[PDB]
Amino acid sequence: DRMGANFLKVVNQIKTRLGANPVPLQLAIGAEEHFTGVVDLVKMKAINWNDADQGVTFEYEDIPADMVELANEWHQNLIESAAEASEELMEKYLGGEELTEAEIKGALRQRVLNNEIILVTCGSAFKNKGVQAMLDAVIDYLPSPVDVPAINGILDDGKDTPAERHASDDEPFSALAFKIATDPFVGNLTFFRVYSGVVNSGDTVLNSVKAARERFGRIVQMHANKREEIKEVRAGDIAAAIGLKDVTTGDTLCDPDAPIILERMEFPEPVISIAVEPKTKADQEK
Amino acid sequence: AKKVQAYVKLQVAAGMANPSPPVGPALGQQGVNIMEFCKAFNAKTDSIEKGLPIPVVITVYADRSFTFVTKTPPAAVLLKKAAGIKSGSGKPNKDKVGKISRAQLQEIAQTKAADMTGADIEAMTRSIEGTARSMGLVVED
Amino acid sequence: SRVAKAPVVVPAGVDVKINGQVITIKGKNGELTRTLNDAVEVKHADNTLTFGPRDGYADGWAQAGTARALLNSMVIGVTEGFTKKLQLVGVGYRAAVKGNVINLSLGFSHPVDHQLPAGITAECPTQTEIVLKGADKQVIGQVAADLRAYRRPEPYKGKGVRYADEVVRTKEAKKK
Amino acid sequence: MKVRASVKKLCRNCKIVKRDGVIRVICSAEPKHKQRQG
RNA sequence: AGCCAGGAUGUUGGCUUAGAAGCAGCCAUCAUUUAAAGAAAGCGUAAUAGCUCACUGGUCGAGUCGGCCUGCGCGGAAGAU
Repeated sequence: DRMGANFLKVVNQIKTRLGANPVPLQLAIGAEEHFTGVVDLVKMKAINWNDADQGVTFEYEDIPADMVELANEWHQNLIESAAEASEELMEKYLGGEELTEAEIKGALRQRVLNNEIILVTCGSAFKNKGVQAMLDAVIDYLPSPVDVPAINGILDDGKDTPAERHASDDEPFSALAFKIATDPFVGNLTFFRVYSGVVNSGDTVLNSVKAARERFGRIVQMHANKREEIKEVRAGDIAAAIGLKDVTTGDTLCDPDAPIILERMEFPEPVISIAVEPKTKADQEK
Repeated sequence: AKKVQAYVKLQVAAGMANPSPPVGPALGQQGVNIMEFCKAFNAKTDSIEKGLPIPVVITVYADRSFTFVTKTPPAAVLLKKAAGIKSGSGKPNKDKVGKISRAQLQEIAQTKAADMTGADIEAMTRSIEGTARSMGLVVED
Repeated sequence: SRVAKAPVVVPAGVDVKINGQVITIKGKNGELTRTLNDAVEVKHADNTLTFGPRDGYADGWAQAGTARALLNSMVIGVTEGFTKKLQLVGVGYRAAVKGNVINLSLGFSHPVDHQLPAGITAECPTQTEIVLKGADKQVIGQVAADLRAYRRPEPYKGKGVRYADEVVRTKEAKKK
Repeated sequence: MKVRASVKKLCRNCKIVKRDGVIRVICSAEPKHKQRQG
């Protein structure tokens, strides 16, 4: 909703600078100030938004008459994007079997596990124009923890046997340690995410890469700010693996007699170095 | 040959494949693949013992084309290839070290006579005596 | 002089109305008249126009030296014309022609739409390029320079409205 | 326009024309080289 | 004085070569062709590509140019019922 904001320029600028292959889907209706419609091209439906409300309507209509031909020349490039994704849609682009909304995404979802095309959407966050539109693609173009290759614990030093473990609750427990913040209540905190398996409350969770013993305290979830005590952590939640005695960047959070992960790829280098000096001589003690 | 578009003669010792930064721009004038000028000259560069600056000129053409002229190394660096040191000009008329007679100067001029139409034998002889006096070198025969 | 060795050749298709000091040129698409000063002696001799400085005003070699350059431009301006293109380099800045009015997307809290006088057929191939067409050499610059004076060429980015042939000198920040 | 009593032709391409009587000197690329009095 | 107009081309011009590559600066300060070109004036610039001065080589086809001396003129020149 700004001047100079050409949607078709930027997505066709990626093919020049970033060198990628983007085929966009949700196009633009409106001259950026009277902007009212976002042109979803699979279902060929424009969406009405709020007059100025923080979120009332979702009214779907047809393609408006002021863009009846740009929808024509851009939908035919959408339905190209499955004939060269899977080999089986090659003979019905030319034969003329109908390219429905549901059929094309079954090929393009498998085009996200290799990542040759990215899916683009224009709209406004602040003007409440597109946010309610942007959620339905996440369940259909962004991958799930059970649709991906799951936890792959290799071994230790014996042999390189990468083992795809299960994404369900039927595995040994596994997690990782990252975003390990602090607090003046308990000391150390984490923002950890469990990939599969279920843990109960109270566990001898180790950190099996650095040979240390830790015990699993009272886990707390947030609204990104507020303390909500999560007792039973299910497979896929993100919480605070509290009470770790020592913890490093990206080591395992795993019960013994189980698979073990060990990874610290791309340890950075903080470059600019400034020397802090105390104010009082009581300060250098603290 | 050509005109106000482009004509600069700059090339230094051809043992270095990568275009040296100050030479870069004479290759950075009319859109070359810099791998092409590396692959053009190396078929004949394996007939030399490298160490002297060998010159080429660049000359251009309309679409994406270009051309270049191969000659022999100049006698100015041939004066200071035999003399051992590459830079002797510290004081021109106050240094008297190092002699080469005219016979060396003409046999490095036959390779000019077998390559180029200017830089003739007898006319360059005083300037190959003139690059000696500026360096502080002596000549007798 | 050089100006005295410069007579102007009127072609067929542009008619002169010599009422002495007041000449009204009946041309192709307009009427390019100039009421000159009395330091001139005008005569459309055969076809090529000849002029002369009047006595007393011996500085009329200047005052008609303007005129020799003047009427040459007038007979070629009423027929062929001037392409006066301007280059809009501004973040979110557009240009669009309707009737005889130009919009000015000029980074303000309010739109500026100024109406442009006669002797102007303006055009706009895009949001950054804008044609101006005219018959007088003065009017093809005067309406052009007013737009350029609303947003002069900024010499830290290259921002501003600038002519087609004009080349700015943009500098560098050099402190922060 | 800086003012000073001395108009000295300073830049290499410095035009001088007498607009209104007071001299102001015209460079091309340097705005710094333009004085007006004298 | 302008439009075409080559900026004929030996060379990297050293030093000290990291670039001080005609264009940072000290000593030389020759010129292969001299109907047009200096081992050189700035900008582009770490260096150069870009743009010129150099001779205007070909067109206009007549006057033109830089200083010395004086007659006068302009600026310099802003004050308080």
